[PDB]
Amino acid sequence: GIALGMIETRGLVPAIEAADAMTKAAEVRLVGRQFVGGGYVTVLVRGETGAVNAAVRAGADACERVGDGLVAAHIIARVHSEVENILPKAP
Amino acid sequence: GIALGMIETRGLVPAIEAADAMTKAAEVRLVGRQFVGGGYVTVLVRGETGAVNAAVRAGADACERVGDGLVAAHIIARVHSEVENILPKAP
Amino acid sequence: GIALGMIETRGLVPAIEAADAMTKAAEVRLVGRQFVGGGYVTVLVRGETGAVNAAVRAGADACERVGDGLVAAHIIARVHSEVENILPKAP
Amino acid sequence: GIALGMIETRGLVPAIEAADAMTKAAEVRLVGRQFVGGGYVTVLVRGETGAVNAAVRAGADACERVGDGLVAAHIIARVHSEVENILPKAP
Amino acid sequence: GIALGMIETRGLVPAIEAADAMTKAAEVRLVGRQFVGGGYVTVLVRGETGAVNAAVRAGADACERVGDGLVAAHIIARVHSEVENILPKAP
Amino acid sequence: GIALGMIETRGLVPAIEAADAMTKAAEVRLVGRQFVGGGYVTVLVRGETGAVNAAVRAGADACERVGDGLVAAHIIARVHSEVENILPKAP
Amino acid sequence: GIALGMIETRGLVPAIEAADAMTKAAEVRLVGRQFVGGGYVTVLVRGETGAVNAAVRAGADACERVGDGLVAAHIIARVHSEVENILPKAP
Amino acid sequence: GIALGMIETRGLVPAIEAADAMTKAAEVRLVGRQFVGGGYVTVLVRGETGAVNAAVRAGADACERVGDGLVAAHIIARVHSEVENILPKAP
Amino acid sequence: GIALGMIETRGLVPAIEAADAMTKAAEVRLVGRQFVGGGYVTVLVRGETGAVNAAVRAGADACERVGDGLVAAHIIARVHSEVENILPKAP
Amino acid sequence: MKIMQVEKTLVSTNRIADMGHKPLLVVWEKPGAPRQVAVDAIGCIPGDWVLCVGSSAAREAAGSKSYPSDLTIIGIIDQWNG
Amino acid sequence: MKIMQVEKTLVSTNRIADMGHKPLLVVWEKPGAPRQVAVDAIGCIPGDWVLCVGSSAAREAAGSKSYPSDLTIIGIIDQWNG
Amino acid sequence: MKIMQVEKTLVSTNRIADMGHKPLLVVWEKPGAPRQVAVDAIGCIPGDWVLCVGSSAAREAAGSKSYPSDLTIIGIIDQWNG
Repeated sequence: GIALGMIETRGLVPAIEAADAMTKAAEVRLVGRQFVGGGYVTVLVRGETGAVNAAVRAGADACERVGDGLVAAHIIARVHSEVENILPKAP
Repeated sequence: GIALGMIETRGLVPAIEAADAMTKAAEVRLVGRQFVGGGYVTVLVRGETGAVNAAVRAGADACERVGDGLVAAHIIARVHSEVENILPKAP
Repeated sequence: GIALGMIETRGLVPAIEAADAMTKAAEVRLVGRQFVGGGYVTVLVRGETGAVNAAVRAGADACERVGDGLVAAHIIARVHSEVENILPKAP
Repeated sequence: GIALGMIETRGLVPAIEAADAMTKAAEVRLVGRQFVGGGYVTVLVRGETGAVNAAVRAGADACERVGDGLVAAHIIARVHSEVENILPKAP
Repeated sequence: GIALGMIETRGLVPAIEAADAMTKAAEVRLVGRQFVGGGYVTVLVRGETGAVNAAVRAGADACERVGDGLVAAHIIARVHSEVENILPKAP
Repeated sequence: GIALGMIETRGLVPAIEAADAMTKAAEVRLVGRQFVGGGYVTVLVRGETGAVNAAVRAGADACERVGDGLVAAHIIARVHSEVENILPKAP
Repeated sequence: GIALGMIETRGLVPAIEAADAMTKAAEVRLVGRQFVGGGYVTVLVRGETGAVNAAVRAGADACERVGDGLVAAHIIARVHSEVENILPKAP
Repeated sequence: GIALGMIETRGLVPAIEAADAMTKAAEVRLVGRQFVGGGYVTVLVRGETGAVNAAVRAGADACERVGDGLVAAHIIARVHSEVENILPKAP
Repeated sequence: GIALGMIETRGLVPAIEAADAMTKAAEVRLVGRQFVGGGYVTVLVRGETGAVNAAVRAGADACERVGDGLVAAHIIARVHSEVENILPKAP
Repeated sequence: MKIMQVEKTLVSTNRIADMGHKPLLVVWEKPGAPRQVAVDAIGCIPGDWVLCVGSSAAREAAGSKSYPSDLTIIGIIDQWNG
Repeated sequence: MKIMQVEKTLVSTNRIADMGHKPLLVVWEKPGAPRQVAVDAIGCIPGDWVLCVGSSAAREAAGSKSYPSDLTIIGIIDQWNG
Repeated sequence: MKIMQVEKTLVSTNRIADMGHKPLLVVWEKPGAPRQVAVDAIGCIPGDWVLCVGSSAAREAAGSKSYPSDLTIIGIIDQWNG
């Protein structure tokens, strides 16, 4: 499982609920949550590409009408190691 | 109990009012308050599902017109363990 | 003195001046000031209900036309202990 | 767990997906699925009232825009034994 | 008792709701539920005339706005034996 | 009694009530009830021609404003044996 | 694999065409076909998530204009065991 | 003869007459007839592709203005085995 | 059976047919028929309240479009003895 | 409002027509208390502990503002143990 | 509502004109209970067990919303045995 | 109005939809008195001495004039000592 999925919302209630939806929907692993600042919360997951696709689709559709909504949802098939040295290995 | 409830407000006066109303309405336990950034405050409580539903409803209506108001209220009955490892265990 | 009063403004000049007005007007005790983030400053006081009512009225009327104004002013008669374990005991 | 929840849809894809949503959202036990005839499929769950409320809410909101939609979603707190002798004990 | 009452609904959620309401309103005994075909479900109860009148009235109004609704309610005080030989004796 | 009478309605409440009306109004023998499918229920009676005429008239007038009404009511004076080998001898 | 995919069509010609297209597109295994009632036919396949996503997409577009069309397509990556006990294990 | 042809109509008179037309027009083998439900009847034939094309053309043109017409007519050149284990080997 | 039911019509054909309808529909006992004069005919029945309600409903609906119609239909739950000494004990 | 438990149902065939089709229920506070009659606005079975409102509010809680009621059952207590 | 049995009738010749022509009845819960007076909205005889509503709803149950009543008899229980 | 002290909270999951989201509270006059249920219009904790209003006025005091209530809590007594 070395594929990446990110969802970014404004507020923390949509972020918790999107992470919950992701983890129940697919077999992906939660590796990080953080506050970008100014009201932005970002959640990241790791898994196979087929699992990450499903997890991000479910999570993006399960946070639209909660709170102020979501800002972004992105899927990356394979990452570079230089980038990998700035991602959290555990929350 | 292992059920979760969250209210997120903009400001801290509505957040304190909502937390007090939560604890007064039902038999729930307060485990976390946090500043998301940019004016957001989130309050989380744990307990049984029937208690938590009532607590979140009462809290959502006790802080609706205090200050700048509330942003979101939400309830989860069953929490994944992957999500549990990003939640506070004490206030 | 176990009653609570809160005033929340935007900026720190109205917060200092409101705290000064509160303490001069009534016999209440300053227990905390904090920055919620994004420009929000909150001031809390403790006292009897009759003192806290007067202090909050004076403080709310003594910060309206200074700076950008105030956001909220709220009075709580009696608090729960679960909430009490998230309030500052001294600034 | 002696409280009832029922959802009835038209088609079997929404029924499977609503049953999945129920079981993931709350701690309820699936006891029956059946074809009324003419395209109607009904799913029933048993649990505590607080669990059944959450399960039926999640299930009803997780079958609205799949297929032909849902027809009904109903919750019963306590049932009579005469009616209990017409409900399925296992699928 | 030897009196008959029937409610016919389109769907199974209104039929279960009506059957429960019948059994809860008065002192009647539930002997038959059946799928007519094309989405129809019929529920029959037996008992004394005064009990059955009340049971059928309460059942008719408990399921009027549940699901797709009800189709017909009816009461019979005296049943011919020729008709009795086409009726169920147990649920 | 070798004359035949048939009534076809949609739903089973009008069919039970029509069969009851036939048997009370005339001296005819009830030989069968069945579900054609799609919501159609058919009731058949056997007797002399003069009895069957009266029975079918009463039964047809006793199911018009109950439920969804009736579809057909027919009387046959004498039947063929080839057709007789597809009729129910008892319900 | 333990991932599930369903297509529901109205008719049997589009359902057979969709099942064939599923099995030809990816590496999935066919476990169930069933008549819901009133003209509905549902087809289910099992496999790995990446295989099932492609299989359901190809099947959904191979039967869109055959016959009376398709009603619903859906993919599930993780199935609860309570739901698993209402699913077919062989065709 | 391992190519497949299907015609689906509404009613059974057009289905018998279409099957008759198929078998007279081409050298194809009748392997199945079934009722999907709700008024749908499906007829399947097996043969070489050149025979199946002619049979399906004749059958589709020989049932258009009989009864309520036909719903679909489809030809498959080569089928998968996973699909083959849900087709009737004889009627 | 000490509850009373009365129907009054104009003419004697509707009165005979209403009495027949009462006696067939419910278990009530016919105690009297009389001519008030001027074209009025009155029919009285005795029974339990639940039987008398059903009997009067059926009888009132079974004389509306026969002859000149009916004038009144009334149900009395319990009667006084002073009034009882002007009622017919048998016809 | 008051906490009461039900005992059985009650049927009266002749009623004011304004009362509609709603059921009636016999309730006490406790075995041996003076029984009363309530309008079943939800649906409950003998032995249940329920919450009963009696006022001008009972009419609005059971139907419309013109309903002839003075005691209505609102909810069922999830756990009481009384 | 409450379950009471009647005892007799009561007549008072000078009355508020708003009370109309409706009868009045004397009721107790049980022999020896403090007697009360009810408005007979159906018609019942001594020894009967009846259902009595007392509220602002009694006025609407007996006539119009402006009737001067605070206890009305609604129905007769088909079998009580109390 | 009457002076009562609270004991605990009460939760019922199936309620009339008209009651909104307001909490409910169990109150007695004194330990051993028959417990009642009130609508918490301010917010109070166990052991408090509070003022309770019960009438047609309780509905207007807790929400709108159509609220289904017959006992509401208005204030908390600053010092009672009773």
